[PDB]
Amino acid sequence: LLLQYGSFCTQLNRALSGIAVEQDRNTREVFAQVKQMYKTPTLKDFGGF
Amino acid sequence: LTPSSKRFQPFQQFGRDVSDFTDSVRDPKTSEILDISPCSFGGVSVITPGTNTSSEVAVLYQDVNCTDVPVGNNVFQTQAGCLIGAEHVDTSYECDIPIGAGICASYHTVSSLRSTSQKSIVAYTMSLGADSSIAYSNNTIAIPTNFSISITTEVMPVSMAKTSVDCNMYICGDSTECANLLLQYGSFCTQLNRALSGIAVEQDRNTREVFAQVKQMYKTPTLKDFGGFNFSQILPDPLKPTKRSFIEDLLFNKVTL
Amino acid sequence: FAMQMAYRFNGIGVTQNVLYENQKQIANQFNKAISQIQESLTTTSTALGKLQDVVNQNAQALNTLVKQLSSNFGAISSVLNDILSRLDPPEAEVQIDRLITGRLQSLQTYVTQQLIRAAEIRASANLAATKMSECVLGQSKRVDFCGKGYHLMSFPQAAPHGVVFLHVTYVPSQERNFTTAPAICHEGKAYFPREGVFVFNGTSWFITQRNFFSPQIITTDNTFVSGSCDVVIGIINNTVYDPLQ
Amino acid sequence: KFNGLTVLPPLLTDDMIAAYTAALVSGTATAGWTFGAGAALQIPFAMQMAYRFNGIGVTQNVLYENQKQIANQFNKAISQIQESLTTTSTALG
Amino acid sequence: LITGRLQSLQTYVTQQLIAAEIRASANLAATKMSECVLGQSKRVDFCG
Ligand SMILES: *[C@@H]1O[C@H](CO)[C@@H](O[C@@H]2O[C@H](CO)[C@@H](O)[C@H](O)[C@H]2NC(C)=O)[C@H](O)[C@H]1NC(C)=O
Ligand SMILES: *[C@@H]1O[C@H](CO)[C@@H](O[C@@H]2O[C@H](CO)[C@@H](O)[C@H](O)[C@H]2NC(C)=O)[C@H](O)[C@H]1NC(C)=O
Ligand SMILES: *[C@@H]1O[C@H](CO)[C@@H](O[C@@H]2O[C@H](CO)[C@@H](O)[C@H](O)[C@H]2NC(C)=O)[C@H](O)[C@H]1NC(C)=O
Ligand SMILES: *[C@@H]1O[C@H](CO)[C@@H](O[C@@H]2O[C@H](CO)[C@@H](O)[C@H](O)[C@H]2NC(C)=O)[C@H](O)[C@H]1NC(C)=O
Ligand SMILES: *[C@@H]1O[C@H](CO)[C@@H](O)[C@H](O)[C@H]1NC(C)=O
Ligand SMILES: *[C@@H]1O[C@H](CO)[C@@H](O)[C@H](O)[C@H]1NC(C)=O
Ligand SMILES: *[C@@H]1O[C@H](CO)[C@@H](O)[C@H](O)[C@H]1NC(C)=O
Ligand SMILES: *[C@@H]1O[C@H](CO)[C@@H](O)[C@H](O)[C@H]1NC(C)=O
Repeated sequence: LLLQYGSFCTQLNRALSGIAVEQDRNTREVFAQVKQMYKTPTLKDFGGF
Repeated sequence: LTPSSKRFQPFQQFGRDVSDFTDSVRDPKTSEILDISPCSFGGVSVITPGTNTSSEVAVLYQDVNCTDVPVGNNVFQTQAGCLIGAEHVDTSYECDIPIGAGICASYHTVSSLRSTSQKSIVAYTMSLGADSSIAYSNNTIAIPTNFSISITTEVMPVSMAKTSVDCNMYICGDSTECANLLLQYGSFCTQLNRALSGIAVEQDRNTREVFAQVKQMYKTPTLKDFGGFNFSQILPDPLKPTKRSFIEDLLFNKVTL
Repeated sequence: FAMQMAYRFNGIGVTQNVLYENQKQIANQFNKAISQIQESLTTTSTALGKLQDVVNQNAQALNTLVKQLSSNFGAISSVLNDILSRLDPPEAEVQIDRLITGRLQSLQTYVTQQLIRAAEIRASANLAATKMSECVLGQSKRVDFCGKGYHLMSFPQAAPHGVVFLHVTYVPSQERNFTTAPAICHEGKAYFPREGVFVFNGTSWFITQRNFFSPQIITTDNTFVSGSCDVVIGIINNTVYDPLQ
Repeated sequence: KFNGLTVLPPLLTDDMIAAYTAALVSGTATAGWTFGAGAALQIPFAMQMAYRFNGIGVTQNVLYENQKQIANQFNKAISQIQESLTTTSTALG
Repeated sequence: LITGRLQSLQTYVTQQLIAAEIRASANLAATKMSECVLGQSKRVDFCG
């Protein structure tokens, strides 16, 4: 009967997969705004701060 | 089925979980319970480079404990599953077609099979970026000396293809028996038409919004130079009948339809 | 045009003298950059998928709808006319009802997903108008909104269904270390530099802006006196030249 | 794994996210607001604080004259926010 | 069974798509990163 039905499966899977890739894409945009990883300075304190 | 540890009530036999699936069943011969789970049902996925580049391919199944998938090279087991036909290498790159969970796969010159350069698909854990060094000197400043100008393209969608549909023709398609059974279904396709119509006019307003921020149609300058700077591409050349930018003339063609 | 560029540099922290003294090379590099954009889009590079992708699903969406029509939902005959021809009106009515229900369902699928895409396009396009007003019309001090680094100006180019911005942006380079101190103790009285940072090239100290190394003699106008020397941390000894002296 | 359900782990794991955050903070510590504009350039932190005040509307003299107090209050602030998030809070709600 | 469960999954997918608010929040997060984390913000009330 699903076979008699038309491609609903396909639309559902496509939409949800696009959702997932969208999510990873948002994550990367939000966090990947730096060109070079910077080593964490050994001394945590600066100039009294 | 696996041996069960969490106890049951002595008289109670069957256990159904939060969703009421059977977590365990008490064996009737020996009143011992067995934890019950559904086993793997994977989703087949293919990594494939450019067919121009090669024809060798790799596969991933998410539902894998490598043993529990029938037959691979060194099947590299990740939390995303384990893949076939590639090899884990401890080097790192910028990420490529991404597996996930810290794994990215690239059609690379193998560089490990000596000079044969099989260019085998290889998985790896990504490099977050090129390492950078810096020292905090309380009395040392850094100043740049040389200015540069690099212009970069940004691409932003603004419209929608304005489409419309008749309810009667789509659902029935010219059978008089319809629109009586359909009429029983009330006013459905009425709002199903109104909504799309409103959408259409909304994109039209959006287009006017985005472009028609102008005050007035200022005349395009005759000379294409300005104090030495060159604008020749972005302006519309008076000679060309297109009356649009060389850049836009290229752009209309680059998008494929 | 040179006036406008100079004021725009003044909008970035670099002083007019830089432009009026390097207009030659800077315009040269501008022409170059326009050329590299020309070639970059000229090749078959598809860095316009954001404008491409949208149309694709449109067709795809339509395709699904069309194909769904060929599909029969709980229906022996996909085409209605066979249903009309084949059975008694009562039972044929049941068949027609099933088909109508299913086709109507497909239509709801289409309409809902279309509304959703309309919403996405709305957000993108409102962003488009904002970018139009904030970048092209005016130099924006807001960072990364128009282009990476400090912003000089912008240019639009219409493309099918969308807009393509070009951003003319400023990027410093050619780093150099220098020895610096927060302030200068002149005659037992501290001085603070204004719109500039103190630097030491190795021989004597100087004042310069952030984004173009240009040493100037420390002068009374270039600073202002505030507080005693002692309170300042890391203040150093020097002399401020007084032009009228 | 329930009758057809699957969750896909994120492309980035929490560890690389933390590494990115660490790099961001370190950059804001050392190279200041410039490294967002192209390359990075190193600045003493007192310099950057004074520059930021001159951005806001007071001259650098005030900051340098009162560096100790602002440092202390900044430390106390990070302390109290540490305590607040240490306490069960609805901030994460 | 098919009719009901299909419309049920359909409803789930629709609600999940109604994702858009998360995306908008993400974009505002990206701007918040770029504009305040990477430099001073003369715009008032955007950051703190
Ligand atoms: C930034 O560096 C470039 C690269 O050398 C400089 O460009 C050349 O500079 C030399 C001497 O400075 C000139 O003789 C050449 O004619 C320049 N060629 C080009 C294509 O620019 C540039 O001058 C440097 N920036 C500044 C402000 O001097
Ligand atoms: C402005 O730039 C355009 C494009 O680079 C120049 O036009 C080119 O001129 C060369 C030299 O004659 C030709 O080989 C190209 O075919 C031209 N291209 C186009 C699109 O016209 C133009 O000469 C420049 N003008 C100024 C004043 O610099
Ligand atoms: C460091 O600063 C000193 C002081 O100004 C510079 O020396 C001067 O350089 C100019 C450049 O030709 C000369 O006209 C002056 O006569 C020099 N003055 C003295 C007292 O020698 C020096 O060039 C600077 N060096 C660097 C690397 O910046
Ligand atoms: C700047 O110069 C002043 C005046 O020379 C210094 O103040 C005194 O300098 C003498 C040097 O002969 C020291 O012995 C004293 O301890 C200093 N302080 C007094 C008299 O209160 C000052 O130390 C110099 N500062 C720097 C950074 O060079
Ligand atoms: C189940 O029945 C067999 C057959 O008599 C017996 O040997 C075994 O002990 C029983 N197991 C129980 C009672 O747990
Ligand atoms: C896969 O099976 C092996 C062998 O039984 C086991 O050691 C390992 O923990 C399993 N990994 C899973 C279930 O993720
Ligand atoms: C100058 O800067 C470079 C960074 O390119 C650094 O490696 C070097 O140690 C610095 N030298 C001094 C004396 O500050
Ligand atoms: C700067 O650091 C050096 C070495 O770390 C130290 O000797 C000096 O006292 C410091 N000066 C200031 C003003 O922080």
